[PDB]
Amino acid sequence: DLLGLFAKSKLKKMMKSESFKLKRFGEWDDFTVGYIREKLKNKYPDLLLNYLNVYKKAGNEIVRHANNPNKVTFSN
Amino acid sequence: LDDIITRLLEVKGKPGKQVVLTEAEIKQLCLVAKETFLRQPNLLELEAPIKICGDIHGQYSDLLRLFEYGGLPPQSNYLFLGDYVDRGKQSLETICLLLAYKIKYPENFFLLRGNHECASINRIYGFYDECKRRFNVRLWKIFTDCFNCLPVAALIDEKILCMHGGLSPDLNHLDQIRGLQRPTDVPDAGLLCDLLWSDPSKEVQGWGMNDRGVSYTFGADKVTEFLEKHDLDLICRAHQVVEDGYEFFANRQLVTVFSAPNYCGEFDNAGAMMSVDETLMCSFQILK
Ligand SMILES: [Mn+2]
Ligand SMILES: [Mn+2]
Repeated sequence: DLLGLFAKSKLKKMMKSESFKLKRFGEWDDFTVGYIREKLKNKYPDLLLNYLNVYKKAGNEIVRHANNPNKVTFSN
Repeated sequence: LDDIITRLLEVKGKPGKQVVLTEAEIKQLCLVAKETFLRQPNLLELEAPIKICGDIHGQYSDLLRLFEYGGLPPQSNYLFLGDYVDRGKQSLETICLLLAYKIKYPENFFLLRGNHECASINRIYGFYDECKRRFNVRLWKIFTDCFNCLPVAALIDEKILCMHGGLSPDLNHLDQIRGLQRPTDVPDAGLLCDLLWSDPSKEVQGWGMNDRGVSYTFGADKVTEFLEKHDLDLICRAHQVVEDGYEFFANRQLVTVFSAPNYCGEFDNAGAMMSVDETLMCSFQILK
């Protein structure tokens, strides 16, 4: 009789405690966002968007190079 | 079965508001198109020149206007971005023609999955009823099985990424689209859902919960970051009615193309198509 990572008791604690929240987000990183959203069961959207917009950082890592020398332009 | 397929095209190439095909013919288009979709990858790798259309929503006569403007296949190549059915009066003519041209010119003619090529949606927003009333519900399931195989995105000269909806918080590398398992329904959440459902937002930065009730909004920040990270120049998507038929987002790093003029006889919007030439110069043909 344990709790899952996405137990409601834990989501509430995350709402109430920044340090607790950060620790759990640490673990949310082991999952896809799709997985997480299904787990949240349409509650705690504030947690999910905070996770997505504040805690998660995007790179500036370029991960792809296109072999096409063309570049998109728009006509008049 | 190339003789059958051209008679089918010929006959569909005619206006009206009644059936002209048999159930068995429509069944055949669905079988053969399905096999064609499954041969080709789920992330399409296309070359310009090519003409790109957004939502049609059963507005068959407008679909014919678009082929007028652009040239009937294979005079031009086409990529459609989904939403062939629902809301309009003539979804069947619309999808049957599109599937016929896919089978006919498979290297020159392409169709992506829209969020309306999904049973739980087109159940409700008209297609199921159009099927029942003009044929039967069995023909609806046949389309469903076909739609479940529709490819999901397309990359044009490796620089323009096209999908019906938008970006995903789970879209970290493009090969993830290639790896999406095909005969599928659209799940409630996750990559495939977001590719068909997400929207750009001018009002909300980053990721926001989509008001539609599934998936997300993404801000101009997400677009900028995504194009920089994946060395892309443009995102081309549909899914939203826009007054002028096309509409730029995030310093023109994204464009929304909606091809159904005067949607539902109500919106008074223009429809658009985007032509991409060999140099990736993009231009827009408008329908009012
Ligand atoms: Mn849509
Ligand atoms: Mn629409």
